[PDB]
Amino acid sequence: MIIPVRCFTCGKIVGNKWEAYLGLLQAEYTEGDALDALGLKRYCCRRMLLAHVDLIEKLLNYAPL
Amino acid sequence: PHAAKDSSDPNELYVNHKVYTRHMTWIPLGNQADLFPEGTIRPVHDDIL
Amino acid sequence: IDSVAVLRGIQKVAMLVQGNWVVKSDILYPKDSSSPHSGVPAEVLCRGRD
Ligand SMILES: [Zn+2]
Repeated sequence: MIIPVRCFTCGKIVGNKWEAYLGLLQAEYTEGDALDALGLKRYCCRRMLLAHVDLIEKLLNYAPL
Repeated sequence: PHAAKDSSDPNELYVNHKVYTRHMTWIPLGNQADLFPEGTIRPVHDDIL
Repeated sequence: IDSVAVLRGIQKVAMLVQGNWVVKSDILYPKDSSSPHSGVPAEVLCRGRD
């Protein structure tokens, strides 16, 4: 649904690096170089950000509003 | 109240649509306001969605 | 088929970009259509594609 704040394995703060990651996707950066520039050395945070699906906007499209 | 006709991006259409942790306001209790200076008690990253 | 007829036909539904032909925006998005992802009117989509 939404990006988790904490990483499951280590616990590094990763929720604040989601939208900026999207910006790196709006830019010309690929996945690997963007994850490297974000400061994710260990592969657990890379899996957390890469394998995450942004379903919050799809649900808000069905929100009452 | 002021936006473009299309405004496809949610940033222009809506305001405060993403509740970041910066909106958190520390409410002092008792004498915590005097002991802790302003700006010390706050979220760490200030950008967590 | 003669080349002049094909040229006249493509001039009404396409535009010239770098020597190639790209279909017009209104052809892909009719006046009653909308964006399948955002739901904005087709006029904005045509302006953006132009
Ligand atoms: Zn991690």
